[PDB]
Formats: sequence, structure tokens, C-alpha cells
Amino acid sequence: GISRDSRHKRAATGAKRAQFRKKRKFELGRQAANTKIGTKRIHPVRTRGGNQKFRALRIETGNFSWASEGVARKTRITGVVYHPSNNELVRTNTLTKAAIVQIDATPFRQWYESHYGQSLGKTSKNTERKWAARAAEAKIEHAVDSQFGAGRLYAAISSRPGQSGRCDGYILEGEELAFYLRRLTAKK
Amino acid sequence: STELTVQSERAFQKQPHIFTNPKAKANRKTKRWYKNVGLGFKTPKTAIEGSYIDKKCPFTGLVSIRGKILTGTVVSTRMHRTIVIRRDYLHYVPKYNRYEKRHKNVPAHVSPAFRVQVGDIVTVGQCRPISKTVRFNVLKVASATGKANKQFAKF
Amino acid sequence: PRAPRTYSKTYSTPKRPYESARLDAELKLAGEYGLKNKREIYRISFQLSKIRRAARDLLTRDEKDPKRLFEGNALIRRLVRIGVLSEDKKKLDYVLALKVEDFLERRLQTQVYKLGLAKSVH
Amino acid sequence: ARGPKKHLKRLAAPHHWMLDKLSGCYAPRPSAGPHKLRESLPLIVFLRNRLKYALNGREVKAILMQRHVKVDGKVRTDTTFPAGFMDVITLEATNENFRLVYDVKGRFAVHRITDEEASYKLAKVKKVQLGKKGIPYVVTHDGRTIRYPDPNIKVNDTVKVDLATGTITDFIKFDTGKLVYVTGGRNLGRVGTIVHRERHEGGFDLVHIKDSLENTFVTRLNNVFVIGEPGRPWISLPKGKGIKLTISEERDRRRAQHGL
RNA sequence: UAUCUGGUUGAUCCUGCCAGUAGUCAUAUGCUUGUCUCAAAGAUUAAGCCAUGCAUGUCUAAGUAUAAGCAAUUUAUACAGUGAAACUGCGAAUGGCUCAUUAAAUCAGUUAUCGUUUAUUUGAUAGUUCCUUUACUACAUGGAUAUCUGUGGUAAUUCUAGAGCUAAUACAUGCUUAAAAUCUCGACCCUUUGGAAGAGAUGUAUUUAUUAGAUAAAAAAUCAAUGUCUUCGGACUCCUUGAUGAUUCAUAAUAACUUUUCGAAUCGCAUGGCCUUGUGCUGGCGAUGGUUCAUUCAAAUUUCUGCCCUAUCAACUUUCGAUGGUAGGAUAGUGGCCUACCAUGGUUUCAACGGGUAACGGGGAAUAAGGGUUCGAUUCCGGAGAGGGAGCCUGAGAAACGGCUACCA
RNA sequence: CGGUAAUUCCAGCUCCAGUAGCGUAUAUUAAAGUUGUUGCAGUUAAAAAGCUCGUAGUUGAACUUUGGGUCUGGUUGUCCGGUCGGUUUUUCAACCGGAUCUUUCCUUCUGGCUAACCUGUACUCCUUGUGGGUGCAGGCGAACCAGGACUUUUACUUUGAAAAAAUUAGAGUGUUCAAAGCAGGCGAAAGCUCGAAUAUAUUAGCAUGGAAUAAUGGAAUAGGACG
RNA sequence: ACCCACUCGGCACCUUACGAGAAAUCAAAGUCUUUGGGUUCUGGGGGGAGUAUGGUCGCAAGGCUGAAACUUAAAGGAAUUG
RNA sequence: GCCCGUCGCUAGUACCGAUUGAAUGGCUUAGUGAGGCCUCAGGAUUUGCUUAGAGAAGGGGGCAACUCCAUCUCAGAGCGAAGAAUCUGGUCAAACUUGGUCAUUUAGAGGAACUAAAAGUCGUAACAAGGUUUCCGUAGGUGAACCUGCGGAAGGAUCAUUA
Ligand SMILES: [Mg+2]
Ligand SMILES: [Mg+2]
Ligand SMILES: [Mg+2]
Ligand SMILES: [Mg+2]
Ligand SMILES: [Mg+2]
Ligand SMILES: [Mg+2]
Ligand SMILES: [Mg+2]
Ligand SMILES: [Mg+2]
Ligand SMILES: [Mg+2]
Ligand SMILES: [Mg+2]
Ligand SMILES: [Mg+2]
Ligand SMILES: [Mg+2]
Ligand SMILES: [Mg+2]
Ligand SMILES: [Mg+2]
Ligand SMILES: [Mg+2]
Ligand SMILES: [Mg+2]
Ligand SMILES: [Mg+2]
Ligand SMILES: [Mg+2]
Ligand SMILES: [Mg+2]
Ligand SMILES: [Mg+2]
Ligand SMILES: [Mg+2]
Ligand SMILES: [Mg+2]
Ligand SMILES: [Mg+2]
Ligand SMILES: [Mg+2]
Ligand SMILES: [Mg+2]
Ligand SMILES: [Mg+2]
Ligand SMILES: [Mg+2]
Ligand SMILES: [Mg+2]
Ligand SMILES: [Mg+2]
Ligand SMILES: [Mg+2]
Repeated sequence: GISRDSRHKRAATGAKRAQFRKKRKFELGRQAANTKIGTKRIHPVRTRGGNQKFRALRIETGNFSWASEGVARKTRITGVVYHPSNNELVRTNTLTKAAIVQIDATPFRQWYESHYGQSLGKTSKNTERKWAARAAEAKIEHAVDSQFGAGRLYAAISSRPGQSGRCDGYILEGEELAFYLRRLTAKK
Repeated sequence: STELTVQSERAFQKQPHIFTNPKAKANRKTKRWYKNVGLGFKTPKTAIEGSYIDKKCPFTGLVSIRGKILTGTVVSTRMHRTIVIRRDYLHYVPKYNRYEKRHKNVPAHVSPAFRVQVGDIVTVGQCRPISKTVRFNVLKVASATGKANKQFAKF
Repeated sequence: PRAPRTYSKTYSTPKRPYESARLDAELKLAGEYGLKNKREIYRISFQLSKIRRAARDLLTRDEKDPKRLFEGNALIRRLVRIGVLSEDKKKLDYVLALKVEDFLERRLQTQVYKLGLAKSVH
Repeated sequence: ARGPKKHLKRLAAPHHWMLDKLSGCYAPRPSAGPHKLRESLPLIVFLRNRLKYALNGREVKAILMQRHVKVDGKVRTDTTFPAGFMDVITLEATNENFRLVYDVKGRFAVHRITDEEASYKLAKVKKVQLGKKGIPYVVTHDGRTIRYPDPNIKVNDTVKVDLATGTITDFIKFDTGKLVYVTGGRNLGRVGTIVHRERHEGGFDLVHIKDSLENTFVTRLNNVFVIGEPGRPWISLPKGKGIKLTISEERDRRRAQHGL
């Protein structure tokens, strides 16, 4: 149906290319998934070469990830917080690649309580040396700390949730993190 | 031609899968990844010293030069980051046994490493399909100046 | 769709129809060597002309270089075996002058008559 | 149309079958396998047109079902298996083993090989790459992939293959002054030495290859298959031995040799 | 195998045309027709319409058998000989026909896919499923559904509704399983040279990150972190790395997820080897399946260059994607393929755009000195189409039409 | 052509041409140098714009590396067959190269291999000898790589690689001849055995030589070239 | 201001043409079947027709641009004798 | 001699042409929108595992929570898995409806041509200085050729008048 033909597109100059052949399967491109965050659902699809290519549908949760530490968790999503293609996907709350989003952050705390155990927002004798050997490694970039206290970090998902099925993404850190915050204050 | 702003879209563009570590404290900050292109083409330092990201550059991108390494002069430069190379040639016509001077303009992407102007000759490598028409990528502005530094008559 | 079995309209008519002296000269040939048709003559003339056509397209090139030398020799070899060309002449430029009369006198038609057997040709 | 093609029409039949213009609309499509469509040789052509052990396709089919036929150790019951270049075809009834090797003309030849040497198959590269479990592996243009190769088995370099087991006996490097068999169209099935290797960035590696007679010629690397170092090629080659004579030279040898 | 004649004149020589002349795997027809080989043959006009019949189905030692089938006789006290029927598998996307579209499209050569899918093909291959470790399905988990048994309808049809049983390589779940090494956790002692009893996690696919994937050469001073051997002046030495022209490649790591894929509750022939004398533990030749990597058959794009006539088509494209960009969305994947926001490009007298084509492209064909002209529906190779135009199921592969849905005719 | 001897109409006999074919129609190619690039015409036969300007086009003067030597490879005619109708040199030849030297670089180096002796370290296996080589510190690099550095770019032409097969030309061959076809051929006739070529296709791309031809380019604010 | 000789520029004649040309003639209309210096334009039997149409230009007249169907064996040109 | 036109008859070619002409196809506004695919739900039905009480005659190897067995098996009910019609948006978009528009066809009353002509009228324009020399351009006029201005050209009826 929704084909990807170079057949259509008039032409490089203008010459309205005549409809050579009825459009083919191998040219096709299916309906856009635009997956929400409202009760976890996935349908697969039989693509080229068989291939189960899972289409995410109202996907809740995805494993959003640190940089400094290098970790990700069974992390709940909250909402579509800013999408730099089209703002249409912000209000409808449709999740998409490179969309800025908010992360429940409780799993990012619970695991951080082990990793270092210094706590973010504001027992046993030999562990105290592993606790002491670790920690004071990463100080974290302020916005992430306040967002840790908010229970709502700023990720920027990088899976393709109509292709993949998985809604797995990436916690914003540093410059890009500093940038998308300015756009969030511009939009709000 | 445009140009300059680096990060100025609705999105903010990084070199994908490439990182500028906040924990680490180098002088550059930004790990400028770059590509050695091959086919005896030198990487111009304006790419590696510079700022702009560009998906569609050969040096600062995933674009891989291959196949036909065309050439020709540059006629049109007006659009954003692409160029139109005018690849003149002859066409033999046996029933006469002479030649047509024929034309074909070739649209070709610019990595802003190079400074391209109108009336400049330019080698240019085929690569991925960049766009609709642009299947080509500027690799070497041969007339870098072409009497640019020197006009200039009065002794 | 096995393949088109090729053929030739091998034997081809002259480019006028009524050159009086040719009409006689062809009769003379069909009378001497006993030929039911003009066809039998043109057959030889063409069959011959094909050879001539080679000889010309070899003599255009230098005999000393390859095809000229090889295809020409093989062309001569072929003629001497078929027995049209003499053993005096094996020089390619002599092939050019072969003529229809020499071809006909080599047929089984005639080589009956030339070895006796029949008497009176036809 | 609508996916891959199942027939192969006889005029389209690659010429080095020497398939007959008439006596069939179709040709046997060489099935999928280790060798490319036109570079292969399906067994029907091999057993019928070449060797004449079968008088028709039926008899070939049965010949494969009873089953003394063994292309590269394994048996095959496939009438049109791609028995390509180097493929050791052993018929245990008759003991008539054949390696598949090109006659100087280009068309493949029956080489009635020993017990004995028909036991390894020489094979090229292709890759060098690595797979999962970090295993380095080598691939042969002539079909197989072989695991765990010697690190300095490089690309466009041959490899002797144990064939029955399928491992590595030995390898010949590719470089200057090394006997090289040829598998490219016009220079196909010639043999020579190697002088140059024009590197060429993108546009195909060339190789300048003088024969025994020292008539130079050029090919591409992909159409070249290193049979050894000069003097000792690792395979027994047919009468002619990759020379490729001139046209008059062949005419000379034929009409000289008349022994009734 | 380069060839010319008749015709305007009272006659002449030209311009010039007409007429002849020869040939066409170029059509038609008109006569005539004994044989041999060979042999096109509803393209031209209507890609107009179609009765009838046929042209695609397929089982092996080897997926499913109490046909209330056939066998029948010297393996069945769960089965074993043949096998209709049916599900599963695979095939029906091949071939065949045709030429309507279609004029940078197709198509030819040329590249490319570092830009992708690929059942089949023949090569490769998964101790990690366990989740605290003093009594647990694993020598085998479940109920269905078909063919059948009948109960039927109908004016029709390769229409099938209910119940009863009955399977699977069908559909679901689901066990074992080490040793080591590496990463997260940890009863204290003794004032340093600090150092460890022991607990959890680690396949494959998946997802994003993040790091490695190096390589132009020799020799230092010492400032912060401060390690090994101390023969207590101090030494520090042997310190890793594939491929391409070229990578964010191959590949390997740290982090996890996931409506947690895959890791055989499968099948036919063969009946061997040790006795801890159980019917114990063991083992051959095959089949299919199954993972990504390969290869093959291919597949989509795509590079370059190349078309018939028309200026009685000079501008065209850009509201309704035109040209470029950034981001997404989709796709197997690249991309104005689609969407948002932005810029104003793009082609053109080196004929853009438009129109025409009694145009499918090419191979080729006829003609035949050389140069050419015209033809190519048509035996091969591409491409299209199956009354039109759409839309899609299954499937590795279909925008299938000897599949289906629809609307028009 | 046909108005009472019509050689053209219509019939018999002759006769011609072709002949199991030949006619007719339409296309079409040739003939048509009546489409013309090769290759046409234009004072009057058709045809020079009334004139000039003029952008695209197309076209565009001459000039830069010529000549001489010195060897050294071939390739056919010669001089006899030196020979068992074929072959190997010399007396000779033209022709095509190659190396160089001529005020002359052929792209240059960072290194690998320095093959070689320009050598001379012990000087002699040895006819009275500069016939001949076991032999290694300085070191001729073209005998090859394997990496830089950066190429004035084209057209042009070369041989090459590729331009599916059938077709096309064409080699081999007794389909009986052919048109064709890829067959075939020879034994004890107990087994053996040649084949199934070669060429073209020149448009574009790729390869390498050549440097005339033609264009293009470089130092005149030298911001030039070298070290 | 002439004469006379030769010269750059202009406008035309005479004779032979050995050169062209169908010839008339032409020193260009030569250096063309011994076919190639460069370029632009026009013509392809006669008519139908400079018409029909469509542009386009004009106040209009008209121009520029420009058909075929149909038709026909000649239309011409140059010269020869009448 | 040749001959040129107006006007007549007899056929056919094209031309224009009111027709609010007609058709076919190509594009095309607005409205509708078939049918699938995805999507929001929807749940006819089919079942597993829960120890959920039986009658069961050893319902696990001899009165007894059977020396209680995937026990006899339905009221459970909870928890699933699969799952039809139906259905909320999308999307692709046939086709229709009612227009609009290009191209090709094709009736068309009428007009106005042009060509063949058996051969008729009216003149006799041109060709001879064709009896006003022809022509061309261009205006006007006529019954037709034609004529007449103006300018031009000789293809002129002149390569010629010297002082
Ligand atoms: Mg087909
Ligand atoms: Mg490549
Ligand atoms: Mg001719
Ligand atoms: Mg006349
Ligand atoms: Mg007369
Ligand atoms: Mg004619
Ligand atoms: Mg069974
Ligand atoms: Mg890295
Ligand atoms: Mg990678
Ligand atoms: Mg796969
Ligand atoms: Mg994108
Ligand atoms: Mg058509
Ligand atoms: Mg055509
Ligand atoms: Mg065709
Ligand atoms: Mg047709
Ligand atoms: Mg076809
Ligand atoms: Mg039909
Ligand atoms: Mg369809
Ligand atoms: Mg079909
Ligand atoms: Mg059908
Ligand atoms: Mg012609
Ligand atoms: Mg003419
Ligand atoms: Mg005139
Ligand atoms: Mg010049
Ligand atoms: Mg032939
Ligand atoms: Mg005319
Ligand atoms: Mg709908
Ligand atoms: Mg007078
Ligand atoms: Mg008069
Ligand atoms: Mg008068």
C-alpha cells in the first residue's frame, strides 16, 4: 500500500514519470507504529526473508542507560517529554527514536545504592573497603542529580520501536543533556 | 556555504555511536572521529580540526566512497551542503563521424571541509545514495584558489 | 524453441534480368555442362562469389600477418581438395580468378562424362 | 520475475558445457552449490556429453542412484550438481577418477586422474574472516569454508584440502614468480608464472602472466588460481598443459600428425 | 561478386522527377504443385470475447494409520506387511503466452550493496536452559483438532454445521550440566609492604550505550597518584591487536533488558562393548529439523554512457515533494520513500517541459563495395501484463491472478 | 497501343523468360550522389535571409627537444643447402626496436637484497698469460618490492582485460550432396582415439604504453622555485 | 597637370581557355568523382500553396511562421534549327 | 499557333461551420467511498495448573485423612494460553456520482474552396515592341482576364553619341 517507489516523485527536473508497473511488494513500507505508553503490547510482522520484526504497541518500560557508569535496568518510562522531529508526537505521547523522555529512576537508584552507595537527591566489615575503594569516581552533572531526586531522568530513546519491539534508550549526559534542557524550557 | 552554527536544529546532532566522555577530562572534549577515505585521497584537516557533524560527509561520517570517481567543474553551489558538477564530454556519432559536446550536470554533496565556489574544478566520489539526485560526494577541490589570492594589478 | 535451424537463400539472382549476352552465356553453360536451371549456374556463381569475397577481404590485409596467411591458406587448401584450383596456382590472388566454368567441370555431373561411362554428358 | 529462475534455456546454457544447439529446448540448470552458474559443470553434461557413460539423462539419474559416483568424497544423487573447477569426481566402478580442469580452449576436460592424487582438491581464498566464538576461518572460491587456518594463509592464496576429511594439508602463497592456472574467459585455462600484480584501488587487481612460451598476458585476480611454484604444479594437467598455441600452430600439429 | 535503361524535345544537352530493374526467416493473395531433408504458422486489425476438455501437484527404510481397506502368512499379547483418506512437509512466484503500457523509463554494457533480504545449496557450528545447593516430571508433559462414526441441510458448488472418539517433525509448555576463569558482594586483625574465609552473577538471540579494534623512529627530567622483586644502595627488564583502496568492519568486552528467540519431550535402519551379572551402563549407519557466519540460486536498489519523430511544444517543476538540509517515521535495507521544521532550490536552445509514436528495450533481421537505411510482435536475454484498476493472505520469494477481497466493464 | 493486313485487344501454332515455381499488391532496402558524414545542389533550372549586428553553437595564425654518434635484440630476402622436400651460419640487407652519450633525466625519496663486480682482501687451482674464482670491511641499486610524497587535466590513438549463447564471418569433418549438424575416427576390429576452434561486435567504463595532433594549465603585486 | 614604369585600394572589359560550367558564359560561377580551409543559411518533380490551420506580430492592410488530403507526367532551364 | 481568366454542367478531396453536438480514452475539482492490511477494542469457543467436595467397594501393595492412585469426576472459582464474528481510527485506494479539462475520433444544415475533366459562353491577358514592352512590391478599382498610381527591375524593345 504505502510504497517506497522512486517510480513516483515526478522526476529530477519535473517530468512526471508515467506509472511503469503496478507498485511491488519489495518496494513497500507499512503503517507507522507510533507506539504509546499505555499497557505493554507488541505485535510481530512477517517481513522480507521471514524475519519476525516486532512492532511495539503502547510500550511501557525500556532499558535506558548510563554513560559514566555503564549500566541499564528494567526501567519504567513516564512520558514523551520532547521529540525533535515533530511536536505532534509529544501530546499524543507516542514514543519514538531520539525522543527525550523521563525515566522512573527508582531502578537507577536501587542499583546505584549497591554500585557506590552514596545516594542521590540531596552493615558489613569487609565491604566497607570495597565501598571505600569505589566511590568518588563519578560526581554526576547536576541536572541528572536533581532529576534523580525528581524520580524522572531525561533519556533519549535510540531503539526503533516499530522495527525492534524493544523501547530501549539512553540517559542524557553532558552537552546533549545540557542542550535538550534548553529546548524543553523553550517548548515549556 | 550556509553555515557555521554547529548545533542549531530542533534536534542536536552528534556523531552517532561516538562519545565525548564527561568523567574523562581531555582538552578536545569532543572525540572527533574521522575517516581515512582511500583511493589516494588525503583527509583535509578542515574536517578533523573542525566542528560540524554531517551524516553525509565521507570524512566525518558513515558515507563510504566507492565505484566511479568522477570529476568536472562546479556550476551550481546555491543549495545547502551540495554542489552541481558539470561533467562535459564528447559523444561520437558514426553516421557523421564527429562529436557532440554534451553536458550532464551531476549533483554532489559537500562536506564543508572544502570551500567550493562556482567555476572550480572538482573530483568527486560516488558513494551511498545521499539524496534523490545526489549519489556523489566532493572529495577534492582542485582549483582551491584559482586566482583568488591574486587579482590584483597596480604595482 | 529448440533453436532456429539456420539456413541461407544460398543461391542468388543477378541484379538485372535480361542482359542478352548473359542469357546466352548462361544457356551455353547449361548446355555444355547440362544444367536443368539457371539456379544451377547462379548456385555455383554465388558459392564461388563467397570465396572471392573472402579472397578480397584477405588481400586487403598484408599476407605475412596472421588471418590473411592462415584463412587464405585454408581457403586455398579447401579449393585444391575440391579440385577447382590448380596445383600450379596456390597463391590466393589466383583464387580471385576462378570462374563458374571451372567449378562446373568439377561436379559429379561432369566427372562421369570426363571418365567415359556415360557418353554424351546429359 | 517474482523470484528466482528454475529452468535454463539451452541457448543461454553457458558455452563451456558444449551443449548441443539442437536436441532439447532446455539445458540442465546447474543447481545451487559451491560454484557459480556458468563456472560450474552439472553432472548430466559430465556423464553424458563428455564421458558418454550414459546415453541419456535417465541413465545418468540411475547412475547417480547406484551410486558409485562420488563428487569430492560425498556421493551426490543430483543430476545437476555444480561440479565446478577442481572438483574431484570419482567413479568407483571403473576406478575412473576425474579432476575437473579446463582445456586450453576453455571448455572443461576429462582428465583420467590417478587413484591417489585424486584425494586432495586444491582450493583458493576468498576470505579470511572470523566468525563467532572468535574463530578465524577461511573460505574457498571453489566452495568450502575451512576453520582454523594457518594465520598466514592470505587472500587469493591457494590451499590444498584433504577432501575426504576436509581440513588443510598445505597452502601456496600468492606472489611474484609462482605457477598460476587461469579461469577467466579469454585467458581461461592457460598457465603461467606471474610477473606483476597491479594493485589498483577499487578497479580490480591485474596479473601479468608469462607462459612456458613467454607470450605475456593479463587477467584479473579473481580469475587466477595459484597452482604452485614454477616447474612443479600441484595438479596433473591435461595434454597441452596450459600453453595455448596459435591458430596456425594448431593447424600445423593436426595436419602433421596423420598416423593411420 | 561499387552495373542502369524508357518517358517533357521537331532534336540537343541538362534540372528533375516518375516508370522500370533486384531482394526481403516481409505480409497478403493469384494461379499452378510429384518426391527428399528442414520447417515457421491469430503479432499487425480487437491486450476483443470466450462452450468443452486438458495445461501443477507431490511420499520415501525414514513426519502423522485399529479405512468396520487390501492383506495372509509361519516378529507383534504397545506397534513392525501394503496403504485410500486426510493433516504436516514442500511445490504451485517455474515454465508457457503475449507487447498494452512504457521515450532516460525499460534495455545494453558498466560499476557498485562499506546499503540490503536470500527457503533451497553445499560448507560451519551451541557442556552455562538450573538460580542457593538436606527429599526434584525427564526411562518421556497437556488437551485439542482433522481423516473417520454417523447425525444433516440445499434448487445449486471441488458449501460444510453439530456430537463422539483419535494422532503428529501440528500447537503449546518444559528438565538436566560440569570443571575452571572473570565480575559484584564480604566473619576480621594490626597500625602497615596493608590481606583475605566465604556469598551472588556470567550461553545464544536482543537493545542501546560505552571501550578495544593500535602501529613515523629513538633518549630524558621530575610533579601527583605508588605498584612488583628487594642480593633494603634501589631495580623495574621479557608488556597485546585480523581484513580492506577506505569504516562506527569483522570480532571482542562492560550494562541491562525483552509481552526472553534459540539451545531436539522428533524419526528409519544397524544390535556392538565392559561386567560393579543389573537387564546395568554404554556405542554404529543415517534422517530431518534448528543458530548466526559462509556460498549458491538469486534479490532489490544504484554508477556511468547510450534512445524514434516535434519549437505548428521555450519555458517546465515548486498550493497537493519540486530541489536541498536536520530529525524522525517506515522499509530487508538506501533514500523526498513518508512525516515535521527549515532553506529556495532543481532542469533548459549541449533542446528542459510538453506532444506524438501504426515504440516494449537489447541481442539481431533484410538490404549489402565503403558510409548506410529501414525493420526487430516473434526461438535467447531483460522488462512489463494477465478484462481493467485497486488491495492484500500464505509464503524464502507474489503486490501471484490456471490465490483470494472488492469496484467497474 | 485499338477507326477491316492492331507485331500492344481476343483465341490456335510457334516463341521467349523462369521453372515446381512464377505472377500481382502493399511496405521497404538497393538503384537514390533523388537526403549527400563520406557525397548533391542554390547567377539563370528548386534554392543566398533586403541588409548589418549578434548570444549559444561550430571554427580559429605561427612558437617551445631538434638533430648526430656508440653499441645491442630481433626479420625476412640473400650465401651454399653446412644437410636426411625440410634445417644453421656466414658475405650481406632493409625494417622494427632497446640501451645510452650528446648543454639532456626516465617522477623522487624512506627503507628493504644491493643481482653485480667499479672493487682488492690471501693472490693464484695454473700453456711461458690477466684464459680462470674459493672470497669479504668502504660501496656501482634498477634485478625486484612496499610505503610515502603529489601528481596540469583532457581529448586522441595502442595492445590488453572484459562486449551471454544462437546469429554474423569462419576452421575441422563424406548429413550420399547440400541446407546443415557437432559430430566423428581407428583397433585384436577383446580396446584405443581426435574434436567440439579462431575472429569480430569498434558507442561508454576499466588497463597500459605513446606524446604528434588539438585543447587546457603554470613564475609578472612572483605570496614563484629550490636549500 | 600630365607622360612613362611599378605599387596598396576600388569598378568593370579582351583573348584563349589548358581550368570551370547543361550551356549562356565565368579569371570566378576556377583550385570538385584527382570529391575534405572555416562558417551561416536555403532547395528536394510540378501544382494544390505561401493557401488551410495554429501560433506570433501588426491600427489595419498585412507580415513572419507554415500543412497535408487531393492532383498531375511532365514544370523547368539552357541552347539548336525552323 | 499558343493560350489566360470570369461564368456553366458532371464527380470527388479537403476546409470551415451553428450545433450549447456525440463518443472513446488521458488527465482532473468536489464528494462519496467498495475491499484488504495495520490499528482501538471485542471474547462466540477450546482448554492447562490450582487439592476444589463427592458417590468411588484393595479408586497407591489387606478395617482406618482409600497401607487415598494423572482417584469417580462435575457447582468450583482463581490464574492463564490460544482464539472467531463483531468492532474504533488509519492507510492504500478501485469505482461511482457531478462537474472541469486535453487528445483523438466522428454525424453536421449551411457555406466557401480546389481539382479533374466531354468540352460551352464571355472576352483574349501573356508570348512577336503580342499590337498600352514585360515584371515585382504595394495601394485603388473593376465582369473576367486585368487595369492604374507609386517605386523598382530587365528576365528589355537598348551592354553605343562622342566634344
Ligand atoms: Mg515468467
Ligand atoms: Mg570493492
Ligand atoms: Mg550506393
Ligand atoms: Mg517543357
Ligand atoms: Mg516527341
Ligand atoms: Mg520506384
Ligand atoms: Mg504413522
Ligand atoms: Mg575505537
Ligand atoms: Mg560493527
Ligand atoms: Mg539467515
Ligand atoms: Mg533517516
Ligand atoms: Mg506499444
Ligand atoms: Mg524500436
Ligand atoms: Mg524484441
Ligand atoms: Mg502491436
Ligand atoms: Mg521474454
Ligand atoms: Mg482478453
Ligand atoms: Mg493482480
Ligand atoms: Mg501465472
Ligand atoms: Mg491465468
Ligand atoms: Mg532509398
Ligand atoms: Mg539533386
Ligand atoms: Mg531560381
Ligand atoms: Mg595552432
Ligand atoms: Mg556461415
Ligand atoms: Mg511539392
Ligand atoms: Mg477505509
Ligand atoms: Mg509600342
Ligand atoms: Mg494581348
Ligand atoms: Mg501587351
